[PDB]
Amino acid sequence: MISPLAYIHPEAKIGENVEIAPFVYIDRNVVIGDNNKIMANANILYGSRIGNGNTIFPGAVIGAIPQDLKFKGEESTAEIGDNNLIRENVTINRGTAAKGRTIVGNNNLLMEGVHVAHDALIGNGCIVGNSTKMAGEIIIDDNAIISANVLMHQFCRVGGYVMIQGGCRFSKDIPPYIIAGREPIAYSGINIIGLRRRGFSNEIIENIHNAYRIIYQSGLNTSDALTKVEAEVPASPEIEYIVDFIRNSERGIIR
Amino acid sequence: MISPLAYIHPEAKIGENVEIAPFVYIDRNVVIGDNNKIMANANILYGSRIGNGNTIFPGAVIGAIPQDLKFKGEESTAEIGDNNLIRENVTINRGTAAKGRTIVGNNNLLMEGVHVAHDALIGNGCIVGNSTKMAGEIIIDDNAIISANVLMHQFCRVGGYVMIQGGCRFSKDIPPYIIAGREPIAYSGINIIGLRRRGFSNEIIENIHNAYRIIYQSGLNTSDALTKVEAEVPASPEIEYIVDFIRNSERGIIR
Amino acid sequence: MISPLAYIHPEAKIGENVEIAPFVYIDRNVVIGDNNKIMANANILYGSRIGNGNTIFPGAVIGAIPQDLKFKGEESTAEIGDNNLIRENVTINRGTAAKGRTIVGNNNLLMEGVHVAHDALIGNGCIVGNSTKMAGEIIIDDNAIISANVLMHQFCRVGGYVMIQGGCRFSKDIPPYIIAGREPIAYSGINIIGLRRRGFSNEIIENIHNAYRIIYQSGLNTSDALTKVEAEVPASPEIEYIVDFIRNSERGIIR
Ligand SMILES: [Ca+2]
Repeated sequence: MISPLAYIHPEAKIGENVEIAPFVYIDRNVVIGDNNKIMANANILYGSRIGNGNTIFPGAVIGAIPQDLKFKGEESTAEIGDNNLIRENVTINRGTAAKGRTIVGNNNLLMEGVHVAHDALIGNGCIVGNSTKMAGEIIIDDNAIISANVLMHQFCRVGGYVMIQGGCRFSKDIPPYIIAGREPIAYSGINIIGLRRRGFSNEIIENIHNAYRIIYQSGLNTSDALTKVEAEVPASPEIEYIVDFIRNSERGIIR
Repeated sequence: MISPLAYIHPEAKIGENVEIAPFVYIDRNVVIGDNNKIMANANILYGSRIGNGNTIFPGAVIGAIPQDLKFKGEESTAEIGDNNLIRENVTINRGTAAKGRTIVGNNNLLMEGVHVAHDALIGNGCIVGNSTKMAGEIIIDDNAIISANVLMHQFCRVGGYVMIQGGCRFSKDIPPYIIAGREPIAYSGINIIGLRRRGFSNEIIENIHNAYRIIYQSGLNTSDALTKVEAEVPASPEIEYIVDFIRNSERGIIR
Repeated sequence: MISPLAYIHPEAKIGENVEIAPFVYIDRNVVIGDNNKIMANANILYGSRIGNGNTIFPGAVIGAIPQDLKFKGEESTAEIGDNNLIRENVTINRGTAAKGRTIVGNNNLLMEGVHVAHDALIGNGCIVGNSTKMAGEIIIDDNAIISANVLMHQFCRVGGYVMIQGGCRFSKDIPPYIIAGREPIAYSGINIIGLRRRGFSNEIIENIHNAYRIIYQSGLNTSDALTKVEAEVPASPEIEYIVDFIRNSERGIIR
């Protein structure tokens, strides 16, 4: 199960039923949980923390030092949860003093060449397409779908159930449930496909749609739009999430 | 020739005059032909089928399972033909039940970081630039030139002798002999450079140009344009290929 | 310090205090200087020349043959200077007969997946973001900052102290001190942040700004603009660099 042609530092903590292929390099100050599969030529570096049930494909590199030139050798981690699919040449750098922990949650698919920068936060249930780049200290909420070659600027946040189209770039926040596409990036309606596929009622889908008509298509400023959403759209946790997300947006939201 | 620092599963079938560098990982249920060069730290996984005369550069990964979450562990292959140049960190995933075979033909250059998704089909004589992403079940016809960072949506088809400019993205078919560029992507004239370089007569080049003036610049709908091309452009296999390609286009063609 | 699980050709020349991790592959006709750190699964190929004080991250490939099909097996090199940070899966191909040497200077950061094509030239003090692609025979002057997923066409040149925004592409030269952004790419003002951060006087910053108002915003052709800059902007090495760079631009400059 553990190949003798892997290099595993004697201090690495490794759980049960872990398969490690040849030419895997595992450093000290590494924690790996149970039921993991680490394929050939993958690299698990100082500071990595890996949960249970993951598969790490060839050439992935977890835990390399930040690409941030503000990094000065401080202790930090790079972490993934459970049941993730970490594809070929995915990079997850460890954190900086700005936070200290780069964290990926559970049940994500990070397609080949995806980059997760220092102090970034990915939730659960996300799909991130080929060679998408998540810059420093970003946040991705649960259940987001991001296509390939997307550029997510530092400190941005993506809401749940968003679909971001391939090749888009953005430096504002993306509120929950929407499609974001075009250049420059833009609100492009609701992720009806994703929501239907996940079992949301047609009624809740229509409410979400109506909230975003108010927000984007009624000529109102943000405050007034959110007031009107609160007054006129049948309330539900989905609608409150839209409102709270926008109302507290650190960067502002995309157009 | 075969390095003792490679890992090669005893069941892998390997042809003659095959050079295998250190830290290459070759699985079972692999077929490799004659006269291949597999460089250091490359990965040839379960289900790979490799022809003759190829060079596989460091960090390439052939045969990993689909990135498609519809994959359920079905048997499939990832295949390349003869005389290809498979550059650094190129990924060619094996197929899904949708087809079962990811296939690359002969005499292609796949530049570093290029991704070939499950069930994709590449023909012969193609050049695909750095980190271009070919999504599920795409088709690339012979002799195409695709630049870097191109995003080719699932189920699309690219015709022969096209040049696609760097950074473009598309979700319709690209008909043969054209330049496709800009954002949003657009017909941008004929690949005169490529056609001249390959020895096409000036007369045939002019006919191709005239067919596309009819198709794109005459205000006609697709049917009427193709009717007029058939009536007015001196017929040749090139012109019939343009017509047939558009007439049977599954997605429609780009603007 | 030198891992026994590395492969190092007996002819490779390796300096003092060099750390080499497991699964590193080092060819013959390689020169490596002092105080280098080469991490796991990196590849240093025939023709590489490495200076002092660098760190080469996992999966980087230095010295592979050109991706140029005009290459016919001629001797060439791939070179880096001192104190560079060469991140995961960075590719630096060796040269062709067009020049013969791919050269990277000192004190650069090349973020993961960056490609440096045959005969390219990078100076000193540059930062090049994730998966940026530098095509054949490009030139990057000192102190440039290039974001992620940038596409730099063959034979282009980037001036010092430029900031190029993420996802941009260009096939003309970028003159010194500017921000280049949008699609299509465009002059987007001065890199005031970068210049201030590096200690340039407010007065010199204002002069640079005034030269570019003349160049881009006064309706003058290139010659007349440069004449007026020479006549009206207080002269300094910065202003002479702007003028000389544009005046001798091989491709023309971006809009
Ligand atoms: Ca790699």
